[PDB]
Amino acid sequence: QPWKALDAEQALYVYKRCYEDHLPSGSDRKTYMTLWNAWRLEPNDAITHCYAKCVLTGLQIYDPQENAFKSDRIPVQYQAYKTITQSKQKEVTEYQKALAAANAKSGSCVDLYNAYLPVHNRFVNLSRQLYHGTVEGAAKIYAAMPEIKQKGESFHAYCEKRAWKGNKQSEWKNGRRYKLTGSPELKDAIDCIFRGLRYMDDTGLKVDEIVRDFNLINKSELEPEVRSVLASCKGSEAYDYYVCLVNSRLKQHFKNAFDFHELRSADYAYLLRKVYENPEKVKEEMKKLNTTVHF
Ligand SMILES: CCCCC[C@H](O)/C=C/[C@@H]1[C@@H](C/C=C\CCCC(=O)O)[C@H]2CO[C@@H]1C2
Repeated sequence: QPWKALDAEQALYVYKRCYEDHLPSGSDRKTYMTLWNAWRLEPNDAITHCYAKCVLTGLQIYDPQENAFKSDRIPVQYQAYKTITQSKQKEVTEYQKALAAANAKSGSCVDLYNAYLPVHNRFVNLSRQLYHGTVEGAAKIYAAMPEIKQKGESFHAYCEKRAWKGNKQSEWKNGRRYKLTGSPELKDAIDCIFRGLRYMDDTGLKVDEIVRDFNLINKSELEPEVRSVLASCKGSEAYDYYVCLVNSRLKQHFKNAFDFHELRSADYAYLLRKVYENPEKVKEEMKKLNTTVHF
């Protein structure tokens, strides 16, 4: 419309969310992590199959609505960062062409894994350059693009810096709080944060993503209330939903969920090996990073 290439933060988000949703828990976690960290699509089982589908979908190599491998997106991804990656146009074309040969069949995890596997095995190194899948390569993207949220920087802090960039002091100068001012700066910060946390995107509200954050603080029983508060919220701007949550009977639980996601948004690896403890632990962890926490 046309398709927009993914930056280093967008790619890192895809990888970490797919780890969160597909890694097993307990003793088997490390086995899969070691292989996937090495960009090995192994072992050949349904855990890996659906992990692969997750990443292909998130990187938008596979489109679930068309049930199609989107070959022409590969050169777009390449072109957007070619002066940084130095990937070769010849290889990019070959990767594109290999994807054009791929048969998605039913679109199931295994069908996508089976189709993509030889393409992956042939073009793994190139794919890691194009889709910001190396530490060194991603670092070059961040260095060239200071307007991308960095590792170690929370979305709340990144967004604060862009919302209050004039003469007016940040409302969060002594630390972020939940004071509702309705200021244009606060509304901007909250839109930026809601988009960064994937609460909202170009298609609007994701009720399930806000619910996920309550589940992550062990408040699964609040799901119907979370849904009700969002549903009854008049207004469709990020700030409107934020006000609805903050002024509801969910207030403290929302603060805890949102603060935990602040931490997680600063450290995309947080959950990959660590679970929610309590609000005090979250605050201590945030002090180590570039966040909006009170010192
Ligand atoms: C279709 C799936 C192909 C395989 C993808 C692969 O398993 C990607 C793994 C990611 C890897 C990507 C590597 C480097 C990205 C930059 C990391 C950084 O800036 O510290 C590691 C981070 O997130 C997981 C962990």
